[PDB]
Amino acid sequence: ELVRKLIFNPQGDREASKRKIIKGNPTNIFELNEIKYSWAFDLYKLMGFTNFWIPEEIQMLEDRKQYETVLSDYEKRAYELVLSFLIALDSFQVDMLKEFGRMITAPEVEMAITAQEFQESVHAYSYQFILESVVDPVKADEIYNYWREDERLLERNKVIAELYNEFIRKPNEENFIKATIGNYILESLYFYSGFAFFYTLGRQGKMRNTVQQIKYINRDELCHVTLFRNIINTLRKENPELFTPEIEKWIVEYFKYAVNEEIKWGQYVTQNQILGINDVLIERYIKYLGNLRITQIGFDPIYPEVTENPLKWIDEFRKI
Amino acid sequence: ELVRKLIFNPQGDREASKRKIIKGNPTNIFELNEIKYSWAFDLYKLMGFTNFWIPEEIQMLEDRKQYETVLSDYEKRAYELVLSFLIALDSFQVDMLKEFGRMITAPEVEMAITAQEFQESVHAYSYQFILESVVDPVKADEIYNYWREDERLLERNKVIAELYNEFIRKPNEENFIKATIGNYILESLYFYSGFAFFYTLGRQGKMRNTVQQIKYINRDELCHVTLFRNIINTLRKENPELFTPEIEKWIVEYFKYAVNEEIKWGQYVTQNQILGINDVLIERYIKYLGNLRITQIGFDPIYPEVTENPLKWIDEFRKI
Ligand SMILES: [Fe+3]
Ligand SMILES: [Fe+3]
Repeated sequence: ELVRKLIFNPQGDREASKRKIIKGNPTNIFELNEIKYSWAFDLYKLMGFTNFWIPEEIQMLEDRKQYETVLSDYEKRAYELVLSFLIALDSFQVDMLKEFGRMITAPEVEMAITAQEFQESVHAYSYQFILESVVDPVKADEIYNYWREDERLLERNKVIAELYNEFIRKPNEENFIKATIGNYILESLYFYSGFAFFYTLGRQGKMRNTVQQIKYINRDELCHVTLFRNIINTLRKENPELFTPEIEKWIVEYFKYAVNEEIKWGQYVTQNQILGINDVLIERYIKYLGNLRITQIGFDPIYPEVTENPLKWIDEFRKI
Repeated sequence: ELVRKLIFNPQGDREASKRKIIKGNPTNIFELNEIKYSWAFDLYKLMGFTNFWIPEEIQMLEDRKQYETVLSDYEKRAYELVLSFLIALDSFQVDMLKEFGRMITAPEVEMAITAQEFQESVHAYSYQFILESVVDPVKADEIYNYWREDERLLERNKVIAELYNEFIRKPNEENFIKATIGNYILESLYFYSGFAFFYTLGRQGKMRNTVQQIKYINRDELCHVTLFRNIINTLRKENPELFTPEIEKWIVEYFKYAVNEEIKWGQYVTQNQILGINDVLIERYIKYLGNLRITQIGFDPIYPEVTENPLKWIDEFRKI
């Protein structure tokens, strides 16, 4: 079991050089005059100060009209499904990041995760503002609760939980790597059917207010992916005993599964009824994301057939 | 034992009205369209958006000079002791607030605590910036590590930990109320010898840069005290079985002890060698704070002899 560190360890190492992501021997004073993990402190500053944003300073005068009239029945169904799921995801994230933060022994990394946890809270605030602004009170509740109706949404949610619940029940080193990899996958993939969709509506001038909110959320998710990419790669070097062949295998499995499921969710939401998104065009996106993120944490591409981002336009569109 | 909630509960209550601070039955989706605890959501917005601040946007060109020359040997000793302790406190806070947040079943309250945890991270950043700006690299390390030299500081730290460690080891309902009350006390009292001191130097135009940083930190601590005052009072109404006479007694004890110790720390730091602070004038401050905060959580004044703030000038000086 990963023994959760005492609030203060007077027998703790003074040398910042002796810090470890996990299983270190810190004082648990945030001795930030010496930083071992420069990327953790930089990412704290970027998430906490540089990229700071206020969801209510984004004006939402247009979208309530476009929803009521201009949007098709299929476009409203998607909007509902995507926002319901992203509300689920960010909710799981604010809660699970408290688990990671309390197990990590490097103060600069703990700081980066506190900043991440806060950004996840701002997202929860952004979605509440989107629904308060765009739709009516009953519809807003319905969207928050759309897992209660839709089995493909409910199962999406129970699945993401299960992997996080393994670590909470059995807080061992194996279930920590799993939970960490799951966090990276959730941040890597599970936002991007949703992001691609909203950026599609925005390409033809639909829900450009919601899309503004999304650009800010998506800027945050890149930093989060960047934070956990560094954490996984640093855990490789510092704890190679934990990356057994059984784990190295399991990582490739879940990543392939996750790419598969995100694609299908992308298809169940759109269904070729959205002017810009094809059931095929979803694949080449999620497949390119999978390769990008799994190779970035030191693996072989899991879909070598794909070696090009189909939606390259996004990278310029998403920008602020 | 307070069973830490699963990541997702499909058997969770839909009705925001059924939420509890602890031992509720939530879905753990942040259903923020309905808010039971209006004060929690307001405080989130105030801490997260309204009161947002960047420590590095405060200029620190003056204090490095005033430290090197203008400051007495006693004034430098105090500066060192106070900052070392506040670094300890805010470090304990970022870590312990992850414990509270993961045990609380009301999403709006969990949100407020995430915002609090983030503000605690910004304080850790502020102190690192103060020491990077004001003093030299060896002195900066020495101040971070001044518990290693000074037994009155080391014991101050081990004591605050012990009460938080009780709950982490034995996460039962009794040790939760204790930890919660300890958090309120730490936020109520333990900052204010430090704040009074810095605001004293600032009254005679000493370390006005450090004092700017402190005003922002102190604005945050008022919201934190306000957040946990509401949490304790809501816990009284919702869980009166937990406020046994044994607990109601223990609360009055620790609060009197805490007022006593903060006063002494105030005296060990200053020692009547600081132009504005008397060993007596410390008492009437901490005694007035004690009464203010313990009555605000529904108790009888613990020092009826005192019924006036000696340093009323602070309330206008601390303002931004
Ligand atoms: Fe995220
Ligand atoms: Fe605080």
